[PDB]
Amino acid sequence: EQKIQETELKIRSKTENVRRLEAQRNALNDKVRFIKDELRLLQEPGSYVGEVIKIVSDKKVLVKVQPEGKYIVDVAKDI
Amino acid sequence: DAFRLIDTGALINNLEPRQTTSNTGLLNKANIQALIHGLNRHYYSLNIDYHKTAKETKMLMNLHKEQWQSGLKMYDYEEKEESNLAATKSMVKIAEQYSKRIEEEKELTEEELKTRYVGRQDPKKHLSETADETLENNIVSVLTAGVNSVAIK
Amino acid sequence: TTAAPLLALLRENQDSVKTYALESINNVVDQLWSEISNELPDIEALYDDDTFSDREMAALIASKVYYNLGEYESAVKYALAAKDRFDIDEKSQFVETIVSKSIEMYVQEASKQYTKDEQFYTKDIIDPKLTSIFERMIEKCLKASELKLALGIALEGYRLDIIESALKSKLDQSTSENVKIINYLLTLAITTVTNSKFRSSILRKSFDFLMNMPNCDYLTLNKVVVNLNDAGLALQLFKKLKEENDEGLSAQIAFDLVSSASQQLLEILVTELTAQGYDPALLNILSGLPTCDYYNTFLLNNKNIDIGLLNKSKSSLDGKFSLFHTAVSVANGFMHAGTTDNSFIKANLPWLGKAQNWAKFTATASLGVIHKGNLLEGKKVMAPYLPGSRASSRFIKGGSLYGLGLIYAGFGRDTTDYLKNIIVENSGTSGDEDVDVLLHGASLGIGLAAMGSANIEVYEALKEVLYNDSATSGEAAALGMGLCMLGTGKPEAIHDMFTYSQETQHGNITRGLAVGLALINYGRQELADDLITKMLASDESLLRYGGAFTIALAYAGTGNNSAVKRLLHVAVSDSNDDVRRAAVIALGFVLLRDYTTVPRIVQLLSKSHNAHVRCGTAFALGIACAGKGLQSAIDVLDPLTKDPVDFVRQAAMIALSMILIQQTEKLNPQVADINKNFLSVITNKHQEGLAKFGACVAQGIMNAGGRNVTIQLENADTGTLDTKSVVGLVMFSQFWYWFPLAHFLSLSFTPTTVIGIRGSDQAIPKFQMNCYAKEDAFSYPRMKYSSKPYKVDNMTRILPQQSRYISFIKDDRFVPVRKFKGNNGVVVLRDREPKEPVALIETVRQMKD
Amino acid sequence: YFKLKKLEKEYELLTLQEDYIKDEQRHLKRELKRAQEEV
Repeated sequence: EQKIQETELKIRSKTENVRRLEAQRNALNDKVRFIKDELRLLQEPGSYVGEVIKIVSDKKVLVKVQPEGKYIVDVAKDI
Repeated sequence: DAFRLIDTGALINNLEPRQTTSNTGLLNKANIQALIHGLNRHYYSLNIDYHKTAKETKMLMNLHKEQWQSGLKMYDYEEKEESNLAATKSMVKIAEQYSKRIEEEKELTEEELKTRYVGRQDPKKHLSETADETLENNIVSVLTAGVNSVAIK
Repeated sequence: TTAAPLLALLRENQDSVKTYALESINNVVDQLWSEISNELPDIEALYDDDTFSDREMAALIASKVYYNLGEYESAVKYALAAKDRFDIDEKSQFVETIVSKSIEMYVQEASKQYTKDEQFYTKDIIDPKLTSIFERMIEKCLKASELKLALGIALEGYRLDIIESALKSKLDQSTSENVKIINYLLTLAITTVTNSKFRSSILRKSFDFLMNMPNCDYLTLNKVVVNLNDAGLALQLFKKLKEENDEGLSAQIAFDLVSSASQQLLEILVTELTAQGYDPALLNILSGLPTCDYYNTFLLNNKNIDIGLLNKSKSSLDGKFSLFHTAVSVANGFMHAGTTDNSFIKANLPWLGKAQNWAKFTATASLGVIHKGNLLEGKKVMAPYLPGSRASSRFIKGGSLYGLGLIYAGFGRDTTDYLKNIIVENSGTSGDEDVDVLLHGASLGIGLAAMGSANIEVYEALKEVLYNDSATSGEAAALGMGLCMLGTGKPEAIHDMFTYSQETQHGNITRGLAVGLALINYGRQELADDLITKMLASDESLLRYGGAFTIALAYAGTGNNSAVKRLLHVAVSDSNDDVRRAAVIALGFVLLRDYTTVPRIVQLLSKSHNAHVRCGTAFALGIACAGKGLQSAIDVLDPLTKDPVDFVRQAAMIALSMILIQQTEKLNPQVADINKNFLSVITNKHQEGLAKFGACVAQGIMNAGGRNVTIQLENADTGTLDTKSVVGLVMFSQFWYWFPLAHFLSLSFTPTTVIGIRGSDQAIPKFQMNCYAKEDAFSYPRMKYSSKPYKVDNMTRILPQQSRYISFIKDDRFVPVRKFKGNNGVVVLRDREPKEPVALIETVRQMKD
Repeated sequence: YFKLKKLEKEYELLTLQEDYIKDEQRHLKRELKRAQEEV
């Protein structure tokens, strides 16, 4: 195992070199994915602003928009 | 956006979700987001894809990929530098101030081993903003030197 | 100082005085090499001198100088020049270094010379200076009884002399050590030696020693026939089997090779063996008549459907058109496979009411997996829907033709003549869409029946279907012809099918032709590089889709470092999401051999921003990790399950069911989270259609055959690998186009049963080893060394992997002989001296026999 | 002693697999920087 033991250092050498270069690529993969995920959020038309007036048992809430008028809208299923 | 009439979409008509990219409409967001699931009439299932032939492939590569640099060579290198002559000397000097002025503000938060000015995102602000600035200086350094180089006596 | 002035005195006169000067230098050669470095040109300049007789001592000086200079290769030349002062028996770090360098240089030169001539070791082509130490050190290891250095270097050095000389001298014929020595050669030569011709000679040389069968192992001789696929060595064993008269001696060879050889080599053991004589008892065995009958009775005895979990899956919603009713039917047919029982078709009336003419095809196709393995009554099940009985509609009638393909696949020579007659009638023209359905189902049926067998009638019949450019049955033509071209195939059919792809631009034909060109390239390895170049250079999306699997099939089995390099380059530069997904899936089929590096590669690709790459690496991980170990790959698929993307979760759930098969009940602690996700994804209204289908089919895979069968991929126990399992796994990547290709996965589902199987015909006894066993025996779906014997023995599922730790007691009177094998999937093995009045218990099994 | 000569071939395999990824990641990160400046 003279050649096997001598070439064993090349295993740990190249392994530690490639893994530490993956963190830079994984960081770039996270930055591109983050910018791509934030791109569809800016392309979204967005949302208005309003204030809750009154609520009922029908899950319909009256929200008063400042520029617009008062609108009765349905609450989300998460709340 | 195209349209395909579904006629009666009540029961046992035909299966739209087969060909390509169907079952869209996740949550309330589809396209303009007002259509959601039903879309126009009985879920016409919008799908559109493009294609290119052999002649159209070589045409776009020789005409428009990002910008059109073809048809002439050494003018795009010189004219970009000539119009920027007074600008390049200015832009190198103007961006020189704003490069360090950012480094002289957010970087001062992290100094010692302990916490002083309570830096949080400040050390990462000047790193990402000045990352391209140091790159652009190396790009214009080769372009300014490269155009005047390469023979031309 | 010391010898420093003596170095410059070599230019003086009185060469007799130089003799005493070189002797004093021999002491300082290992001490100070600095002063000699300047005199090196003068030392070498005296070597070629004919009047200089001290070159023996002169070469000894420069041997330890250039060595200390940092050049190891240079010191070997000076050590081999004198061949006198160099002591091979001297124990030192210096001598052991030259030996390691001289042998290493011999391997580099003899590597490329083996292709030109195999006699190089008998000739002067290689420098005799390198063979001087090489030949003596290998013989020295033989006297020291060390086979690691002798056989290890001979395999890398590509020398057939050491392998033959060492194996003959070390024979202990014990009948034990001689089998292990051969096993060490076959195991290393596959991974180490790249040349297929060098390892082919090792199989032939070792075959001549055991050809007389001196109580040897049948596992070694079976790997030689399957790997070489030679007709001479296949029948050479049977020639020895005729000399010695025994009833069961030919059984271990017959029952093993029927599930071992592909459709090409099985014809030699049946048709070619018939001309040279055979055993009338082995006629049906080698033709696979009892083989189909075995798997039918394995899953019929013990089958647990657990409809409580199944009813909750299909009763969630009646919507989603036919996509929901199809996925629950495909996963349901997996549990009834081989048992010939339909719970969904027969016992459940309402769920078939909403099926339209399009849904009736996939519903009928579910019976093909259920009744799979029936060589007699398989036609009577589809009899009302077969041609001549008409049907409720011509759309469902086409499903009966496809159902005959899965049942009779490879044995369908009887059904082959019936299916091709319909193709000829429909080859002329088609005026309706349902007419193509009859042509599509009949083409998929004959393709599976002739799969692996070259048939000119199938290639010419399906070629006329391709000319019609049908949008429905046009895909089955290329798939049916591709199964007949498996193996070497026909080189003319490669360019013919490739030309029709550039002529007709289609949506399924062009993609279908890409699959057909990949199947013909299976096993060709570098022989397919001509067609791969045309697919990689083309800009067509459909041609690039099949180019990845073309590399996967050709390079399947033994891997290639260049094959992975080509696949990784396509998944990056190309911007097509379908091609990137097809490229990362092709990575698993090349990496099948080493499953330890599979999860590390796919995890790096799963961190990218592309969803198709994450979805492609999802199932590609569960391919090689299914019938193997390394359960840590589940953690790689954990973040892919949380991915909100619908189709990424589909391929992730399927890969989890493949790795976690038989991993429950105190084996893998992660089985508790996957069992909850079965009904959690379906009942959740936030999930999409593709997400619910991945969890529903995954539940049917683990429960397939009554939670019995498992996916066996790359079984080395045989000649190499299981071919029929790879066919279905390549297909899973293609799903949503026309019909789901998960139906062909049934070829990879085989039951694991330990049963007697008397050497005459059939037995099916009842016996209990009362020894170590897994904990999955009593494990059923509800609403190391254990030191404790277990009474669950015959048949009954559990794990074929850990069966190696099982022990044996007396129990049945027929008794073990060779200590069996340890592979559960063989299910046959051998019985000793049948026809003993032991009061045997037998089943019925008279319908298919 | 069987794993000594068996892993000898695996040593070259682990080296090449790490080199192939290192060569392909240079072409992958080039397209990553193009998408960042495009947004």
